[PDB]
Amino acid sequence: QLDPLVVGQEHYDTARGVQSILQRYQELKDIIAILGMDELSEEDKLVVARARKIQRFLSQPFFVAEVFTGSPGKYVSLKDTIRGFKGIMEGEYDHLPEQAFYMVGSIEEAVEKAKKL
Amino acid sequence: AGAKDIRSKIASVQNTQKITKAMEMVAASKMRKSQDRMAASRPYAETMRKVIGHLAHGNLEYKHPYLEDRDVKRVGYLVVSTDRGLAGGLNINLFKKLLAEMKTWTDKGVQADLAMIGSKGVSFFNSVGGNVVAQVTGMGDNPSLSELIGPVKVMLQAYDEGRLDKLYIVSNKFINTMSQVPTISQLLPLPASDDDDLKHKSWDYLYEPDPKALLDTLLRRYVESQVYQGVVENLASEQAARMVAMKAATDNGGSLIKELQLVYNKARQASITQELTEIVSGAA
Amino acid sequence: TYHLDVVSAEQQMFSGLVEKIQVTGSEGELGIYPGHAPLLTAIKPGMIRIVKQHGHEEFIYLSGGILEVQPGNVTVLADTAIRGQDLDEARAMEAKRKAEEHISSSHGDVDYAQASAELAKAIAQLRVIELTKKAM
Repeated sequence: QLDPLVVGQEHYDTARGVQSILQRYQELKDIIAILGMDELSEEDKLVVARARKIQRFLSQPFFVAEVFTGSPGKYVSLKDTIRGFKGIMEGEYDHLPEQAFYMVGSIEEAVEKAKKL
Repeated sequence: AGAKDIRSKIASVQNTQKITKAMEMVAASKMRKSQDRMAASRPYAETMRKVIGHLAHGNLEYKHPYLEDRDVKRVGYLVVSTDRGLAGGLNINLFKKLLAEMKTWTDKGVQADLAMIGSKGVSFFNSVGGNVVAQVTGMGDNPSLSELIGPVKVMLQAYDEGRLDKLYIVSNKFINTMSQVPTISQLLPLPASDDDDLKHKSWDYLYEPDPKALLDTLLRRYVESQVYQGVVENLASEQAARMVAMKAATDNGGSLIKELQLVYNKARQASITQELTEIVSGAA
Repeated sequence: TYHLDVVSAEQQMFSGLVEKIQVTGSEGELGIYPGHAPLLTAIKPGMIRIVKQHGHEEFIYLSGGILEVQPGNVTVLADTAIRGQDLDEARAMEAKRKAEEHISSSHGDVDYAQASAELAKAIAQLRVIELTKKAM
């Protein structure tokens, strides 16, 4: 069902951008392992950081996992998730730390978690 | 996976580790040669700063623009950077410190200008959009003063012409063979001498031809040595940082060898058994 | 005799014990014997004559500089290249042009070039991560 004629152009483009930059991060992992992250071009450091922030924002707390951790479960609507990933990809949240995105609901919870570190 | 496909990558990573070891050795020798050339440069600046202190802060203290703190409305920086990568985080720490201070200066609404030594900063600041106005690149292992004459001349002319004020040099201070720190230091207006030449009371030079036109040349030549000194210290810091970075890269390669060999062993065991089981089970 | 230093911004050029020297200061020729009064001057590009004690004579070419003499000591802060109002302005003009354009040169480190290209080709396309199960 991940076709523009089924899910709309905005959803399709967001999903494909996420895939594209996670794949670009996969391609950089092997050189980061050898030489360290300081050899990367200035724009490659940015795709690395945004890829790690996407990887964190993909996490979510569950109502059934509410007994393995203590976090309350979150329900995220499709509109909010594409609204958040489209925001991350184009750099409007570049200033937050990675941990602001770990185990949150919509992006407006990540901006709040950033305040409490 | 595939046993042959994994053995090929084990060989590739071993070759990489060997290359990085050779680079560590080369850098560890160039570091010694560079840090001796660094010591060959002290006497000029020292024995010239004593003279400048005598003519400037001694008796009959003369008056010169480079000695006094006119009000600041725009600032200038001389930026030294490496021409070669693989130096670790050396250049980016320095450029980030420069951007922090240059942003603090533009909070007060002052304008700022840049002069670049080395190709890396030239590449960086055009991407950030900095106002570079003069540059020299391609120095490599052989930094001449007769090439630093140019941009230092540009900054000195822009200073005495009234445009710039309070110009700086930013560079990496070589402190230990594994410790180098980015520093921003003030060259003009001339920093204040710790020592006092009141003891020089008892003598005065027979200035031929005349003291003011001579102090001008002394001050111009002095900023040049201090810049040149900054360039050579930055070069020795680059060599030390590349040494450390290639050391780390050789150890990372040496661990990837362990992981890839574990994977290769599992792959070759599985291949032996998957073949021999097919043979034995095929024989009715 | 007195101690004499000939020092450039890059490296030292002479550090012997001398009995007298002769130079062409900007205002004329000039001869320094021991005990000369403290003096400061510019010197023009040309030769300078040293006589080391025991009378050994030698000639050093200087591209200019500043001569400063003290009680019992003397130094020549020699220039490393010819200096002048026009030459330095030509060098500054080229340094400005190279920045108003975006023209950059190539460093001479052929060894770094060799090693860097070898390491770039060796590290390329080896899909180690996702071959070994290393998360990071």
